[PDB]
Amino acid sequence: GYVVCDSDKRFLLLFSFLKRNQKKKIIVFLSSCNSVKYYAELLNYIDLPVLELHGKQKQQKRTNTFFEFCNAERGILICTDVAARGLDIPAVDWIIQFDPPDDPRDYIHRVGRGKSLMFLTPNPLNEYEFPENKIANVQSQLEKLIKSNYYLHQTAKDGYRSYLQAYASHSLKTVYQIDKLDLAKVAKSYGFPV
Amino acid sequence: RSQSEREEEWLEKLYKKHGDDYKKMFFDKKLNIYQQSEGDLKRRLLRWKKRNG
Amino acid sequence: MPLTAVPEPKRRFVPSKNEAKRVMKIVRAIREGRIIPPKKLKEMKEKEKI
Amino acid sequence: FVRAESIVAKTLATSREKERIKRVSILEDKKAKNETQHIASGKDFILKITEGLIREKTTYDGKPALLFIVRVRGPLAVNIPNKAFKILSLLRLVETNTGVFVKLTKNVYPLLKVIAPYVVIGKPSLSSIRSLIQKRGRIIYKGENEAEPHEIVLNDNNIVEEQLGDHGIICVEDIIHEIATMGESFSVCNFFLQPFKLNREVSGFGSLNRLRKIKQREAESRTRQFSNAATAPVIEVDIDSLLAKLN
Amino acid sequence: EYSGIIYVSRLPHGFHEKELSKYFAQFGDLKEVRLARNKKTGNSRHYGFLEFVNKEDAMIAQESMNNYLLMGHLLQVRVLPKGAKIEKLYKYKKRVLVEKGITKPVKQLKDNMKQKHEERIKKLAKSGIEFKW
Amino acid sequence: AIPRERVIKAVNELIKFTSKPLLEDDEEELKKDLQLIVVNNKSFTGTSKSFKLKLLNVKHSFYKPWKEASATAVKDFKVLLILKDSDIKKVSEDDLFDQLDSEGIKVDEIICGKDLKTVYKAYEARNAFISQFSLILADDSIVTSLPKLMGGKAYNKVETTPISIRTHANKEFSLTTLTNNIKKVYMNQLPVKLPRGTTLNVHLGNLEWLRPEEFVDNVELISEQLIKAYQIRSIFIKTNRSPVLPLYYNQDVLDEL
Amino acid sequence: AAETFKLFNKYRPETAAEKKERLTKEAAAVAEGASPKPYAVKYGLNHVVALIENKKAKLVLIANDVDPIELVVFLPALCKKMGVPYAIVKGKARLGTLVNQKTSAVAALTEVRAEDEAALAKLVSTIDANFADKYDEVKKHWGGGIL
RNA sequence: CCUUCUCAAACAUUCUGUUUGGUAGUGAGUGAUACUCUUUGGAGUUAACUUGAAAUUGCCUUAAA
Repeated sequence: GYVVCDSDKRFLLLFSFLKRNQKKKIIVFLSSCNSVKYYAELLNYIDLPVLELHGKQKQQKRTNTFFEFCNAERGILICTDVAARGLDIPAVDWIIQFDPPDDPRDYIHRVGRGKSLMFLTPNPLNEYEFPENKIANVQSQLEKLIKSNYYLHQTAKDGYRSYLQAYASHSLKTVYQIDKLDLAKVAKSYGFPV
Repeated sequence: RSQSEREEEWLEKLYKKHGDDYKKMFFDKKLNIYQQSEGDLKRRLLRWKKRNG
Repeated sequence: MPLTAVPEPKRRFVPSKNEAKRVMKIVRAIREGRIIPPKKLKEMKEKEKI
Repeated sequence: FVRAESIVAKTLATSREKERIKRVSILEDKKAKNETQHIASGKDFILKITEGLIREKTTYDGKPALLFIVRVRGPLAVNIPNKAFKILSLLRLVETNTGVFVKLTKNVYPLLKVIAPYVVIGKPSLSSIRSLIQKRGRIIYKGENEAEPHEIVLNDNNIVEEQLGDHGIICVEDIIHEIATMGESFSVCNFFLQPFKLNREVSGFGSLNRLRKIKQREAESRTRQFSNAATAPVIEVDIDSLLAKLN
Repeated sequence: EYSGIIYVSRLPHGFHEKELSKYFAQFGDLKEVRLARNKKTGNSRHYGFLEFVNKEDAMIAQESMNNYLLMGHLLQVRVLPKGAKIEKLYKYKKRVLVEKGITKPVKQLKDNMKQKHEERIKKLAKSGIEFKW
Repeated sequence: AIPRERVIKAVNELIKFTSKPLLEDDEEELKKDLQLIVVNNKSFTGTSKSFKLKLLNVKHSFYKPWKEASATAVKDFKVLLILKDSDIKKVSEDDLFDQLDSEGIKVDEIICGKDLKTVYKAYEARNAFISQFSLILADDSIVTSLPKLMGGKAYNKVETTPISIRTHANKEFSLTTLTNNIKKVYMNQLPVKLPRGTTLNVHLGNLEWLRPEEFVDNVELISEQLIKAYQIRSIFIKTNRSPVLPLYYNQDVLDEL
Repeated sequence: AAETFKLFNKYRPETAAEKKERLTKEAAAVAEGASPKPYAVKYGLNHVVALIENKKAKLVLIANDVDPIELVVFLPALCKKMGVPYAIVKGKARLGTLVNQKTSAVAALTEVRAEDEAALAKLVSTIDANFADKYDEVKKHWGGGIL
């Protein structure tokens, strides 16, 4: 149904899932195609071998990687909302959209084709009670990791920005620029909101 | 436009440890101390390879 | 947020090239022999001023 | 006025010193009673640091040896406990920059581990002893007619006759003989030259002297370590080099 | 208003009643000083209370020690109103173990162990576990 | 010799007790996993509260699958090595990987005695440093100095308290003495503390590791070494707050009381 | 002030002699037969008011005695604006000492070694409590009415 | 505003192996059944977790001027 998490504990909770669910086939959805260019660099760097799908990469790569996910057994990909339209795989158990969606109505059609949940503190199936203590302590490791690579500083820069630009180009009363930037920055690990 | 002794020996280290995996080659903290791109590395290595065998 | 959205340069993360320039200038000066190295400077005073 | 920081620092350092002295006291008590069932080590090492600083590790023999203990002033915030007051009263080393001769045996060595952060020890040579006595020397005896506490100088040999004499000692060089070579009259003359008055190193607060004290103060922690463990190896240093500095 | 009794917290590691009495004595004649400690082992809870014989002395000490960076953690001092006196804080040393053991005969405790062991085998059977011997 | 049949019956009852009818694993998984074998005595080390970890010899490694699928678990298994002030000046991490990837164990971080008293001396920085790691190894010399440098919270567990490893061949440091002793502690030994009281549990760890027939060999040899060295009272196999499983029960040690 | 400098003295910018000898050591070694970025105090007014607004400053130290007063008048209030934990310390000479200069007007501490990190964070909290809370009345009240 | 118990033997040489002994910890709190002793008092143990070193009262002098 949904999980309630703050903008600090947002990617913290996501990273906590992907390590334990390495055996399974789960789907992570983002709003921007410039957000997945960050996550599919971090997780491949910290050795959770995820797959990368976005608009900014070439079509033959977009085909030959997504094909490999269909024929896999243990795999995991990161793809956007708009790029994953029409090509859905039954080989799935968790459909977990991370960002707020494009259409609040069309997402219902996206599910009933897998288990669905959202992430909302600023904003059928059951909610999920969440332990505060057992989140992974990889934040200061990431804070050291961001300010010492440049490439991951730039991809985080255009991860944070593109996410927040898509957050402002929404239509709902819930998703209308309420979330403070002192929390949203630590999702992409910053001392200042870029 | 030739290359210096230190630059040549630096490219020796990169090729002997990695080969052609430019993603891994540029994400290495020990040899690629200056956090240079993939294009810079393949250009400089081909200059090194043309002057050698 | 900070006042300006100025992109941070590579040189703020990479080891400095001005330092590299100075080092590779002293290197030349040692090959030429016009700067005597710090290791031999001890040997020039171990033999002298006795 | 006494600042708060200092008054907590004194207690925080004496906590380490009281616990350290009790710890050494326990292991040395359990070493003597032959109840070596479960302790760290049941023997005695001596470290000899010389001059590029070689740390030797040699075990202490049962042989009686000759030591010249020199007062240091260390460590920083420490107040001396009861077990330190006792040993330093017996060796009469309450004053800083002050030396004394003692023989080292199997009874002397356990007491040496207690005072090791306060003293710097070592086996002197014949010239270190002989030059030290002919350069410095005190004799507590009567003044003109009434006054007692005069400590003057080893100027004469007839003073040596009047105070010692019948033990076989006639002159200052004979005192040097019974000090360098362990004899019968050593306990007689050792309490006759009570302590020595060594001058301090550098000996000033100013331009050159502060910087020279800085250079020597960082040389201290290199040429001397505080072990703090119950199996502390006793640090022996060159006294020929040290008294070349202190004479 | 305010009272002569003071509250001090965020005390340094090894800043006890000896040094609370000695240092705050320089501010003036103190009446009665305590420090809360653990009973399992004799060491400070890093907070204590002390009382002055002069109320004005209490406010002067508070003015000068409210934010005082002292070896890794800054002293926090607070005045108290009329009432709220210094009551029940005891000097607790390191508490040692006391060897109360044998008293009962060996045959009593043996059959007590037999009773507890046979009931122990008869305990697993109460909740879905079957185990031999 | 203890009956192996009652050990098989015990672990089978543990299988049945673990097979019973949130998005993170806060308590449910630990109470499922954590086996502890209790050992009782009349006053273990009755007056001295030393922090020595008794290295009980076991035929089969539980640390190995603890590595392999702590990789899947959120709390990662990483191997720490506390050394002395000359060792890091002499020996790098790359030599440790050179000689320990051969069998397949990984040294995560090597740590000096300097580092625990300067950089990891802040209390939250210290706690968050050690609690990350499960295997704590310390060269023989530094072990006695470590209750002060890493504090008491590091000693409240069994994981976070260090294991005394010998690295000195006749007091001279050698890499080989480290290389084989890291192996022996890892695959052939299980550490456990000794409290000043009566009760002692042995943290065997997760029930899921080493198929129950192997678990019998673990428990068997543990009893083979704890009853021989010390006279003991009682033994119980226990998953977190189960009705206990009385395994060994002695009536000849109590006669001396 | 003494406790601020007990931290700030650990980050003396490498003096001209020290830098010269080390970079000749680089030459004498590396030409014949890895390092992290080193941390130091940051000390120019163009650079400090650059670092505030980046925002990279954790403790900005400001001298009270400046030759033209008009130079550093915006700085405490710009620090209160940006959320930078500032402290107006006494003496441009005293700031000068920790920085190889005669005078410095400003000294900042951007990044830090982790050994000094907890001490710095507490130095921030001590200065917030000691300075910013005691002197909330100082944004008000025209000074110098002494009879 | 000081910084912390930074290694020893007995046997064995496979280029270092075995065995033996060595550590008394910031405080405060949350915590699910077991262990022995004691005779009612908790005595001492046994998983785990929280936390900016957090907190409201359990009956020697030249390291100076």
